[PDB]
Amino acid sequence: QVQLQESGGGLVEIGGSLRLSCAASGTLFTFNTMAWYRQAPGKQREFIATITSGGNTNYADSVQGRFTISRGNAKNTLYLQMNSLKPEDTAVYYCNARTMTGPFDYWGQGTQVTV
Amino acid sequence: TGKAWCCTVLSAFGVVILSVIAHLFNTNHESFVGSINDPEDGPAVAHTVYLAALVYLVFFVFCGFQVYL
Amino acid sequence: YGIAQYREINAGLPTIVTFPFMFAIMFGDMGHGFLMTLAALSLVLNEKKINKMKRGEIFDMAFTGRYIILLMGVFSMYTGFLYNDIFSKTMTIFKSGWKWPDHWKKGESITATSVGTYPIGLDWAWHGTENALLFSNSYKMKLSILMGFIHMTYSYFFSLANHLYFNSMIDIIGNFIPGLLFMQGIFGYLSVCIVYKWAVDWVKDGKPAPGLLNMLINMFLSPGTIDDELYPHQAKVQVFLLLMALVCIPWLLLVKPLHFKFTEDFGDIMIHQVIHTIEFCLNCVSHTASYLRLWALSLAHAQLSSVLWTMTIQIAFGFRGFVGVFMTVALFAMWFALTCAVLVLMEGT
Amino acid sequence: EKEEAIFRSAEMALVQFYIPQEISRDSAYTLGQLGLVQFRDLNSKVRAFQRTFVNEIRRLDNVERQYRYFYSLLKKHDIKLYEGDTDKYLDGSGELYVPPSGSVIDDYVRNASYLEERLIQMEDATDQIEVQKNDLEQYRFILQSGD
Amino acid sequence: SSFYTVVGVFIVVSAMSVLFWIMAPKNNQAVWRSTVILTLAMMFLMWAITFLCQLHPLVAPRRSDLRPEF
Amino acid sequence: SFSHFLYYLVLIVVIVYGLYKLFTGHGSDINFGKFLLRTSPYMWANLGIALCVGLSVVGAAWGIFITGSSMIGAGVRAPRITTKNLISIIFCEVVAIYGLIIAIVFSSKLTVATAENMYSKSNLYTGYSLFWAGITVGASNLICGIAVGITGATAAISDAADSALFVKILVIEIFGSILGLLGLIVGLLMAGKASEFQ
Amino acid sequence: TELCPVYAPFFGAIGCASAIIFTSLGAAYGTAKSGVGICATCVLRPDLLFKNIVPVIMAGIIAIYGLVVSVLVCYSLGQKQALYTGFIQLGAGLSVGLSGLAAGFAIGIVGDAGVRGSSQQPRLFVGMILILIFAEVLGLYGLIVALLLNSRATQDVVC
Amino acid sequence: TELCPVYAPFFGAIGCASAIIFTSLGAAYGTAKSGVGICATCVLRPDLLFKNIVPVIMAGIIAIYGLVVSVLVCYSLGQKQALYTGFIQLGAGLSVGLSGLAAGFAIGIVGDAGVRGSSQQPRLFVGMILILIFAEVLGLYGLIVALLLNSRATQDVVC
Repeated sequence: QVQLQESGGGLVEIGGSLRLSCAASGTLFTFNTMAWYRQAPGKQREFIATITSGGNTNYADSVQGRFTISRGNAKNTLYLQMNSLKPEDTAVYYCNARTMTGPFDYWGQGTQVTV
Repeated sequence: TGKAWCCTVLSAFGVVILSVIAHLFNTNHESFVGSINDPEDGPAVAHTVYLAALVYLVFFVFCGFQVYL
Repeated sequence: YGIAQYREINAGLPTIVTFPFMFAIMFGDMGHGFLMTLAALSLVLNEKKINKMKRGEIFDMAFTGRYIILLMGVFSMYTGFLYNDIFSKTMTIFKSGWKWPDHWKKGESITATSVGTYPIGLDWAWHGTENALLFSNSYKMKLSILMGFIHMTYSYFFSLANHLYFNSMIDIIGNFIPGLLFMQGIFGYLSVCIVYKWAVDWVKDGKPAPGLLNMLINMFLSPGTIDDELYPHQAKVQVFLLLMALVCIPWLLLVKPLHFKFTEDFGDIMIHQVIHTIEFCLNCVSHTASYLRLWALSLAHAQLSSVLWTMTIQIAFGFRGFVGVFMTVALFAMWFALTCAVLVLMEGT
Repeated sequence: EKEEAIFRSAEMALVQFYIPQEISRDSAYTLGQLGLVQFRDLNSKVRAFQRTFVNEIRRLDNVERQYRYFYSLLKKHDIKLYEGDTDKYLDGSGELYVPPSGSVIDDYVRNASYLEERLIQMEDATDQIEVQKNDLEQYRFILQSGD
Repeated sequence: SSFYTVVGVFIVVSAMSVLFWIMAPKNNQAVWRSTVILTLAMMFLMWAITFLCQLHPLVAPRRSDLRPEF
Repeated sequence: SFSHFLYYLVLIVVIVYGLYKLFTGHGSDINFGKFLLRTSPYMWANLGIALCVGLSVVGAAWGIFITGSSMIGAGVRAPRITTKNLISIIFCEVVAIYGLIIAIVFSSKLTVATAENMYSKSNLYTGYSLFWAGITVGASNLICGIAVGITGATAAISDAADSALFVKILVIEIFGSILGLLGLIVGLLMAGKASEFQ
Repeated sequence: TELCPVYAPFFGAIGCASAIIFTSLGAAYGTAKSGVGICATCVLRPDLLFKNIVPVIMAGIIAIYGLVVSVLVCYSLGQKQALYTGFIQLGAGLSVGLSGLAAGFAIGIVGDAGVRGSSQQPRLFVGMILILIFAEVLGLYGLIVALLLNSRATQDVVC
Repeated sequence: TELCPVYAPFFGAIGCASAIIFTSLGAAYGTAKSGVGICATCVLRPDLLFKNIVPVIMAGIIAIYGLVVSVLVCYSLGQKQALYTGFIQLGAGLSVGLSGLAAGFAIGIVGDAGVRGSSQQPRLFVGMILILIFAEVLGLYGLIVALLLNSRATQDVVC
């Protein structure tokens, strides 16, 4: 069985920088796609960023140039780093890992951040 | 007579090998409880392995006498 | 194998150490090495008694070999220690030269960073490592070739010791010297390369690590061309060594027959020399290749050991209570029986 | 002083023996007791039955035939011969000892011939009785059969 | 540690051997002088090769199953 | 025999199917090129590596039992045979070493390609290259093992008659064993220029 | 289109199975040929029976090579896997199986002759053992290639 | 493409039937060859029939290996199942099935020859049993592979 865990969450000072870390275990292959999502109270989930196995990156316009997404040295490890934070960024954040075809689409439990 | 020797030496190796393995489990040695797939509890395993060593100790002294006489 | 010629070098002395050692380098494991050593000790200490009684057909063969079994036993311990393997488990004697990350999560993949070099044998950080085979096979195959080259080089020099003792100079000038240059010019060069490549920090110095198979093949099938540079002036040396190897062929083929021609029996000398020439040259590659067996036998021996433990001991730790005790006691007997019967008697043979 | 003949072969010497015929047999026993010299064949050209000691060889060869026959008679029964006394003449040490006298060898020849003559008649006379014993046993089995 | 380790060991083990060559016992001299000298030589080489192989490794160990407590 | 009947049945149905597709105007349906252009190159490469050692081992094993059975039979009244004639077994066994060696070299080529480049020019070339390179080494080694074996059995039978003959017959085994090298050399040449899967 | 189609496990399953099947057939033939040889010669020479079983245990060894590869391959099977992992472990199955098959046939044929000859030329036994072991490794060379390919089966695979 | 197509059970049914079919052919041949040997020799020596019957019993056991695998596979069949389960339990079917066939041929030949010879050399009987055990385990190896594959057929499967 596959599973994922976030880490690095918590409250932070206004304008402060922060990093979120994520990992996935229990599968032999490298995931084609891995991504981050967020959800503030009273709203649906919002897309933030995604990165391919080839290192291609894509971002939401709201965090363009503010957030950066990257993969770690070892297989199926992921990072997100935000250089400054504001109240409109406060939410719970999720990891997502996907396969190029089929139902194999995994989601993490999530972690909170607030100003 | 030869009938007793094999059971003697097999037991003799049993005593030392099982007890050494038991000690490493009781010590939580990395090569025995380090993996995600290794058993979850060192001393719990050590106890049962240690009892298995005692079983072979009984057979050793039993056969050691039968080959001595 | 045969009766030696009158007062030629006796093969017995080199055999005393190299036979059991070339066995040990394959049969490398402190566990199986110990069991074999103990067996021989029980046999040699009683030799006064065993020598006097009547013996069975197979047992007499064993008793005749008591010292050679003992000697190959103790060597098996030493090389087993360098392989850092006892009954398919590693020994954490010294501090490792690899350091793992400072944090990670349950089941997260990780990669180590180097801190130094282990003092004796393989570093135990490699155990259970999911890419271990790629290091072990790199290490053992190069060890196999180096041992083979040194063993052949050492043996070949006894040929010189015979030619000098019988005061036969034409054998020196006709056979030994051309053979030496041909043998060392190719496979001595290859040996120097692989031991040289270990001494260069390719990652720090920012140059790509060259491929040893490529340069060996291209040295013949595309001379004077290089994919990745191993050292300065490499192209000049490679073409020279190729030419040195080639000129030795007619040198080896002709000079001794011609010497006899200058003093139709000369026809037999001619036929013998060409047969010797063609055999020697193709045997040079064929024999050097055959030493890969040292690695193959070792890798097979290691895997059988690992699977046997995984199938017949690792099970026992999954149980508790008096059923667990009974399962443990039964499984050990199975493990020891298979270990002794197959992994010592059959693999050892 | 002796050389350590393990790195190369021991140095060998060729030596001729001239022995008077009177001392010949006695001397050759000593050289056998020495266990040290390897002889050449000086006359390989002459045919096997033309060599000079052929008659002597035949004489002992006939005795060995008879000893094989006696050993067969023992093995035919449960009887077992006396083991041992392997070391009575030599410990393998090469100490000099005196060989049997010619009259002793003659006695072995005479004795062996005498024993064959006796045992041949004795054995043949025996199995004639065994046949009759076997025949009557079979005959009786029929009469003991039921009506 | 660096390559100067193996040449350092080579010198001492070689020096140890040539001392034994002249000091060897006189009984069964050729057997002693052969087996001791050649066993040291062959025994040294495997250590040298195994140590030298680990000065500058091109690939690092990786694994996925390791308890963070280890 | 029944197997020949199957061959002719299969031949006939293939002909009929081809003629049928041709006349109805669908001759382009049976498109061998598109099959060859669309199957995964990992199949060709792994199938080549497997058959390379597989067929080489068959050759060596076949050579050994040809030689060994005759050598043992000849040895019954001439046990001196057994120790000198071993060389014929050696020439058979080395044929397996060449198969193993090529498997070492080719195995390095089996990297994993990204999906965007799976069926590109370079990856397809490597796939076909490794397949046929494996076959020639395997097939040549299979043939070589038989020829050396048959000669080895002949040598053992002859040696038992007169020791002087063995040295003269041994020459023929050398000529036979050269076919192993030539198979290896051509194998390395036709594979040497291929690149690992990108 | 996709690297991990639904049928990819088929090559793994048949690769895993064929490893033991072909090796088992080889070991069976090796046991059968030599077994009749032992029964044939021991009628007159029962004392050397236990010296002559060696071809049988050597044939038995080959089957174990098939088992360990099959076990090592089996642990790699999964529902979602690339064609890369599919074919590479098919290659492992074929190479060990086709190798063990050949080794079994050779051990049977030469062991049959060796057991008969050894009954009346006692020096001939060592000749038999030397030849048989050079037949045994022909199975081992298959095992090594299988291990090499299997070591690579899940390395760096994206799916 | 679907993970669970409608034809997936087909490979299950073939695997289930194949496990018992091939194993029965192996056991049948082992019984036949041994039976002829027993009947041929016990005419003159009837007192030892119940000792010589072992090869028939040994061949009979092989059929049991096929039965248990066939039953264990059978109870995993369903209308809706992943194609991966189909291939896995096809492999389980073939591996035991054709290993049983191989072991059956081995037991038949050495069983006949051993029984034929034992009737005039009493010391040979222990040799026959010793060889037959090596033939027997060739079936057991097939069973172990089949049970390993079968255990893997349904864990961590999505549909």
